Amino acid sequence: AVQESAAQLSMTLKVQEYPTLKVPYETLNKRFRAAQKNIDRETSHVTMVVAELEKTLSGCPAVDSVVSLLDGVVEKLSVLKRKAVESIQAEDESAKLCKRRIEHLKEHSSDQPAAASVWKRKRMDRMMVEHLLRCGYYNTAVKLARQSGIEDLVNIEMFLTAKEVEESLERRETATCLAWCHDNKSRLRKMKSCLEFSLRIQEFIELIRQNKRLDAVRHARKHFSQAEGSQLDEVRQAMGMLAFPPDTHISPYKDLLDPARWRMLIQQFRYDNYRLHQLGNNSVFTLTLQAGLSAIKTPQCYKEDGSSKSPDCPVCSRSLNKLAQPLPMAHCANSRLVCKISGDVMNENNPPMMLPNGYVYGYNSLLSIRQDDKVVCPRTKEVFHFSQAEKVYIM
Amino acid sequence: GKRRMDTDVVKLIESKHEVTILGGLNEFVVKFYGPQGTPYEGGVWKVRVDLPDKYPFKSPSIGFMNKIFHPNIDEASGTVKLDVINQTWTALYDLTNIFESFLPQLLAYPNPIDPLNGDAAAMYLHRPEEYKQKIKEYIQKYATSSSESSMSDFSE
Amino acid sequence: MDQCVTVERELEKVLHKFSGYGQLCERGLEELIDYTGGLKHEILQSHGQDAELSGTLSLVLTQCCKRIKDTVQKLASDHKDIHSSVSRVGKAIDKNFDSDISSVGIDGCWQADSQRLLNEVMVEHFFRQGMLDVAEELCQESGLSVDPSQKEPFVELNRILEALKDICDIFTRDACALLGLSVESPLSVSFSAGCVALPALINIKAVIEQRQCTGVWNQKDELPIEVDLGKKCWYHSIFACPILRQQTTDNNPPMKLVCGHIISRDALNKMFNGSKLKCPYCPMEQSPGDAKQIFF
Amino acid sequence: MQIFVKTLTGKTITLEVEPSDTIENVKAKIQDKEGIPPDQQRLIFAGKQLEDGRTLSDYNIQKESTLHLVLRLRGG
Ligand SMILES: [Zn+2]
Ligand SMILES: [Zn+2]
Repeated sequence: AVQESAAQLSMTLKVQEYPTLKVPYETLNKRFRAAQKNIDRETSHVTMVVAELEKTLSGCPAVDSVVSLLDGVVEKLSVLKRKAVESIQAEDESAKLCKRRIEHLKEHSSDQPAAASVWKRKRMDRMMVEHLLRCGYYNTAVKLARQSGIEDLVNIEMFLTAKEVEESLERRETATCLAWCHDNKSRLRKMKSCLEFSLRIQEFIELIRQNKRLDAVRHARKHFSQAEGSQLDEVRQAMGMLAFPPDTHISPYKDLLDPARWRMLIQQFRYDNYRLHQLGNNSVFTLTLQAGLSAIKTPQCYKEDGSSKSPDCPVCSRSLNKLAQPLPMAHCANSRLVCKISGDVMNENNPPMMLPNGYVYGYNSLLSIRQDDKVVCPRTKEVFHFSQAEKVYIM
Repeated sequence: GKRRMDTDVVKLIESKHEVTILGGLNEFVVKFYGPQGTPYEGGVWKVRVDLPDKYPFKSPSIGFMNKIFHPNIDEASGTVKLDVINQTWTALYDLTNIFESFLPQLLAYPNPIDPLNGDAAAMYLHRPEEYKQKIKEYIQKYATSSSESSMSDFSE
Repeated sequence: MDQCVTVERELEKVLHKFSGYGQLCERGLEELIDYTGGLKHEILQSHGQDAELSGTLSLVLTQCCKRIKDTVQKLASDHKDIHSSVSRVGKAIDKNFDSDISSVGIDGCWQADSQRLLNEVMVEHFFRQGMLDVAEELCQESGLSVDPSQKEPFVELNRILEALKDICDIFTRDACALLGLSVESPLSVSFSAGCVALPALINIKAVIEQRQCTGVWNQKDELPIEVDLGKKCWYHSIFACPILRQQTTDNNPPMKLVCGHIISRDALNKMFNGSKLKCPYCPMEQSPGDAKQIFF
Repeated sequence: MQIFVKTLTGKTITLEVEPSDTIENVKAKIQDKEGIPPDQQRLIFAGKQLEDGRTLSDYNIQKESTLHLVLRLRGG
């Protein structure tokens, strides 16, 4: 019903479709950084054996002492080539995904009226999938994405990864969250995230609880050996446990060994995920629906009489009537009159005419409803002479 | 009452007009550009609008801060002297109507019969070239890739 | 489509660079791994007694080592030379699109009691389109269950549509009309209106904030601008009195003067001269008692 | 040809006329549609008042052109 032009579609694109292009770019950046790391590491590995052969050559060596080094450098070059090929491939796959998404976004400008419709349907489906994933319905979101054919244009992998990490964290597990915080190490470090240290402390506590002291000491020496600031204080507090059994009732240990630190870990992970990918307080679907319901809402939709309600107004329906109650009303500084007999528009070409009763009706409707020489009011059911109608001017 | 002032100011802002509020919604200033074709073309003025408490029905006060050489505009204060603003004001007009069709029409077609600036009318009724010259003077004199993000080292 | 082209140019620069670098790296590494393999065998043709590294082969081996080094570190730096293009893509995406669009109509509005209504609306919309698998999957997780009387008429539509799959759209429209519904689902119309309206409210709320006059539109129960949705989205009749610029509800109905012009009752009463009244447009003097109420 | 008239309130009125039609005819049509006496009307096109007694071709008014309608005004 709503008519839209190319400029309005461009404005909608400028407002809405930020995440669909932001997320694959972040994946591309992360994969590129990992690629550079791998290539540099293998470069160092091959350079080491090259330098070893270079020193060896000076002291007049034997053929059996250089053939092995040649074979070794051959193997190092081969593994370097394989690891570079695989990583550059991953880079290209991410870039291709970005290109496909931007092509689909650019597709909206089709002149055919039979393609903009399916594009609008796909846009609505994408927004609904994003909203459903944010709410917490995963199977429904996957089913909708599969049935609508937008399984490539939506980003469900990050939501599923976060769900799996949180579910594992709720099962008293401490390895998945660690993998996630080591995978996204640079961005987590840049935003000053202290989740890895908390997970290490939790591991230390877990080894304390089952009465395994030497392993806990080894773990603390491996990890807790470079603490500073509040980290050092927390490390000292944790190391204080080494003289107590896992059944104490004293404030700095019993209040900490309780199964409530898992809730804090879950909250911290949720906050870190919220900061890592810029997720707003509200989804795009909710904001768009609120704007639409505000723009359609009119005072006649909340009349207790029930005569003003229409069978086509979206906010006149029960669910949308209850849903859009607090929303701001629509601004209207100009008249927009619709005839009651026919539902047409009473513009200049269809002048409004008042019957001496006091009710106005369209000219064309009056001429299509007149019988013989008589006009019948369809509300008061009172017959009126046709010539008694008076034209009405709207300033 | 107040809602009408709200609506008028919002409509003025939406129509791409430079509006600056000084001491509330009662009084503000608007940037007014000279009409094309008229000798006042290419001039920029700042005009103050004040709205009385019975605004929709009582007339507002409009005055030029800068100096305009017009047969009926005060050279010192800046009183507009328009009929549709002083005594023939209805409740249906708004600020957008003024800034879109009243000031340009007054600037294009003056009334040198019962004017407010005697010198301007005297110069306009006899020496059109001198009039154009003085207006040009007043208009010229009074109304005129970054550094790349950081990358870390590998680790065995 | 300017923003899409702007991003696509940067992504094209990235894909081309990646392909070129990959081809170059593969070819260069294949060259060395093979020459060095060929250089290994050479030593076998020469007599293989120990310590037989004469001066004819030492310089060749040193040159091979130097070339291997210089090549590896060059191909390693050539990859790092590409980092600017990805940053350019990110900058273009950030510049050409809006990150935060929290120009909410009402901040903190739908907290707990509206999620159920929204889920009900989505379930009804999924019933309407014949997508009953998604609708049942949503009903199972959300918690709400629909009555069997309100779900039975849609299972027949689902079965017939599945059997059919031109004609599907016509059959769906006919079934929806015969069931007692509208032409289009309310959710689609609301979403389209929102898509039309949001990138105008956002722009005005910013132009207002730009002029350092954020306290102009004091009223929070009405939109500051009028959005045009077309003649197809006119369901109710709005008068919008020309003097007060307000919708004429009851207790101030529109009133027709002696002339054809209409004035709201409040504006008519506030323009009283004590005795005679003048229409703003036509210079006809009437009395406040000569006016007939209008029913649209 | 079609002519657009911008009313004082904001309304846009479309009307049909002839390129050789006099301005008095346009004022009569506007009186018939909007309901304004023709003795106190004012037509503005590109910041130029349309003096009565001239055809539209004299002012070079083409199809799909917008002209403003205002009430009578003068100085003092
Ligand atoms: Zn309604
Ligand atoms: Zn009148």
